[PDB]
Amino acid sequence: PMPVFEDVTRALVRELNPRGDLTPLDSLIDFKHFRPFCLVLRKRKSTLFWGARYVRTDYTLLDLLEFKNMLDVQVQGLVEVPKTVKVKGTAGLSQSSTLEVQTLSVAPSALENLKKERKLSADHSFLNEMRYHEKNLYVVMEAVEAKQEVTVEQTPSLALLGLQKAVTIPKGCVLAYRVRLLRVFLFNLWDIPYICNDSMQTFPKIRRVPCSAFISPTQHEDFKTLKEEVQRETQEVEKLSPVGRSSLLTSLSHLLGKKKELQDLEQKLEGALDKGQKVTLEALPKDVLLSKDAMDAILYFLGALTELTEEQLKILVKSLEKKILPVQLKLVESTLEQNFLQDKEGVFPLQPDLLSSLGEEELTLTEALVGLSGLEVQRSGPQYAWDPDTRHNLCALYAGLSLLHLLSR
Repeated sequence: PMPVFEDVTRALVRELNPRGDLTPLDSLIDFKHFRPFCLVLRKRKSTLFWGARYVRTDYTLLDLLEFKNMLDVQVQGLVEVPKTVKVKGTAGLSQSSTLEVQTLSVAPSALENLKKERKLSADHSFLNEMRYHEKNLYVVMEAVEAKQEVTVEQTPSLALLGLQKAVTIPKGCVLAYRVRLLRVFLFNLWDIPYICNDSMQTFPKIRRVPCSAFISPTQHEDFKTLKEEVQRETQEVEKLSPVGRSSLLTSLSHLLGKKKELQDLEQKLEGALDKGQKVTLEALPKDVLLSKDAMDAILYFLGALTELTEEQLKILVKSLEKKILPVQLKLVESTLEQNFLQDKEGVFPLQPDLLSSLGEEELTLTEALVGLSGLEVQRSGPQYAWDPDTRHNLCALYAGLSLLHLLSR
């Protein structure tokens, strides 16, 4: 996950496809696997409000059957980068606030023709595994790409606390992509429905017949939604014993100070739940037994916490110790709700009561914490500045706080 790249692509998606299903790419390390015809899987416990939504596979649609000539290219002109990001490479010694992008899309006729000419392989190992596990397969039908190579980069309290980037986007780099669900039927017939449904699945339910002599198998992106999502996962975690919550909080407490081990727990947990094996993880409380829904909620929140910087995580530990999580959570939630759909930057008065209970150190911790998620607070007013293009960072923080609050209540 690259901070500046994710900022650019999320802003880009907001501009190009407002209230649409266009997926912003959170990192460019593997952008080639989000080109048209590529197959991707839904990321477990993923969310619209931050992070990746799909993950790569080693295969394209074409790999499953028994490039350029099948793609349409349309230049799409300019998109603006976040106000904190500067673009170099296309304006001389100076800079620019815009990127030139173009879209590559599967040709309609190519898809119809493929459906006419080719069945899915019956011998493909990957396809058979996905089918057995009934995993949904998605095909990239459209990708937004950088027209030319550019470089982009980002532009008090941390000093007091005694605590505390640029990226080259290659020509043709995938910035955003649109998927559609693959559907598979009898005899390896298939299609890719234009209007994708949420009740839809890639594979039919295939069961072995009970009491048989035979073994053959046969046939919204608003604040309210975020609040409800976080609420569901916290509902999951809340079902532990107070002692259980305490134990988990201890483990997590250990991990927040070390981001790499946090990311390690996240990835190992993700692999465990996804592959479906047994979950024998050190970093989790060995005195509490974790139901799968619980581990999934934990995975969700780990996803939120890993969006935050290392300093933010340390600050979370300190804030836990100072017992100021309720206040921070209140500030974040109130600002998020009040400004969620605001498309432009703004300066606003802050409710004085929101900060009035905090001593010097507590206030400085809070200012740094929310400041690092793009929420600039000025204490003299008090005022705050809203930056829409860092909303995802604030969302993560919200989620992150929501868990920690619950565990320390």
